[PDB]
Amino acid sequence: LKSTTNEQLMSWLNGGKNADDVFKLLTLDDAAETLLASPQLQAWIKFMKKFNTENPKQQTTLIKTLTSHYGDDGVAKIIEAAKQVPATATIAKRLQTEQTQRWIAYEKSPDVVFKLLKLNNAGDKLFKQPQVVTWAKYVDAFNKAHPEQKTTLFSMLKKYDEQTLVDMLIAAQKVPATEKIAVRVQADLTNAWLSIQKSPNAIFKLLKLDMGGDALLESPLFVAWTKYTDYYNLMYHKETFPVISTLTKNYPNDKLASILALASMNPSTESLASQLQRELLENWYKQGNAPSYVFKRLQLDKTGERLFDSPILDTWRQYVDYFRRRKPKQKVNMLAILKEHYKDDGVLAKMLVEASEVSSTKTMATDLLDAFTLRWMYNRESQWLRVEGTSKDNAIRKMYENYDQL
Repeated sequence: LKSTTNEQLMSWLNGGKNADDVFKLLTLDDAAETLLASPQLQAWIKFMKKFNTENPKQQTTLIKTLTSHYGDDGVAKIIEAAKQVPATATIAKRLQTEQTQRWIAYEKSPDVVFKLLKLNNAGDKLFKQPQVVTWAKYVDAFNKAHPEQKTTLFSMLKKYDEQTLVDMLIAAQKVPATEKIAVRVQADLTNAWLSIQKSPNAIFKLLKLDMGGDALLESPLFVAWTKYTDYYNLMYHKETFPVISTLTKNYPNDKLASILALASMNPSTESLASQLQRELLENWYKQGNAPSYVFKRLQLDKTGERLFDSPILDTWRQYVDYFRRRKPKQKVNMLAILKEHYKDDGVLAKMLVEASEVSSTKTMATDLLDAFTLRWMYNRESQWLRVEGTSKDNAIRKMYENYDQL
C-alpha cells in the first residue's frame, strides 16, 4: 500500500505516530515470511532512528519490537529462515547477534533461553525445530562471554531416554542444518557414558546392534560403537573389553564367524573382518579344546551340501592351523577322523570328489582324499570307482591298486 518515502515518514512522525504504530501501518506484523527482505522494514528502521532522536527518554530497537510482535520463538525462526536466502544472510546474522546480545544483557541463562524458545516442549522432535540452532549458537555466545565456566548442550537434554536421544541424533546428523550440532551433542553423550563406566557391551546393546547381524560390520552405528570401544579401552586400559568379547557375548560362534566370513568379501570391511577372525581365533585358543568341538560349535556337522556352502569351514581350518602352530604335540589326525566321526561311506568320498574341482575347496579336498587313501590303504578294500581313463581319479585309484600289492 503506502509508498515509504522520507516525506511520508516525516508526515507520520509529526502526525503523532510512534514506532509500534508505524510497525502496524507497514503491516510488518503478520509478515514473518517476508519482513527481513521487504523494504517496509528498512523504511521502519529509518523511522525508528528519527523517532529515537526526538524521544530521548525512551529508546526502541529492532530486536525488541520484533520480539514484542513474534516472541523469542518467532524472532529465532525468522532469523534462521532468513539466513537461508543469501540476500537476507547479512541482516539475519546481525539480528541473531542482536538477540543473543540482548539475552546476555538480561543475564538469561542458556536453559532459560532453551525454555523461551519452546524447546522444552519439542519432545522427540527437538531437532526438527529450526530455532534449536539459535539456541545452540547462543550457548557459544554464552560461553565466549562468561569464560568463567562452560555450558554443554547435553546438560539440557537429560529429560530424554538415551535410546530416543540416540535416534534423534542419528536422524539429525543427516540433515545438514542440524549436523555439527548433532555431532556436538553426540560427543557430549559419549563423554558422559565414558564418565560413568558405561561398558562397550552396554552401548552395543543400547544401539540395537545385537539384533541385525546382516552386513553388521557395514553399519554406521557399528563403526561409531567401535570408536566408543577404542575410547573406553584407551581410558580404562586395565579393564579392556575388546570387540571380540562383546561380539562373542552377543552372537553364537557359528553366526559370528558367518558374519566375519561374509564380511571378508567386501574389501571395505575386509581388513577389519580379518582382524576379528584373528581375534576370534585367539578367543578360541584362550579357552582351548577340540577342533572337533569347534566343528560342533560351528554347526558344521550338517554335511551333504557340506563343502559347498559352509562359508565357515575355512574358519575351521584356519583355527586348526593356528592351533597346530602353538600345540604341535597332540596329533591333528583326529582332523582326519573329524570328518569320519559323522561318516565314512561312499557319500563322504563323493562329496570330496565333487569338491576337488571346486577351486575354492580344491586344496582341502585333495588333502582329505589323500587321507582316505592312507586310511583305506591299511585296509584291503577294492575302492568305489574310477570311471575315467586319464582323470585324477584314474591316477589315485591306479596307485592305490598297485600299492596294495606290496
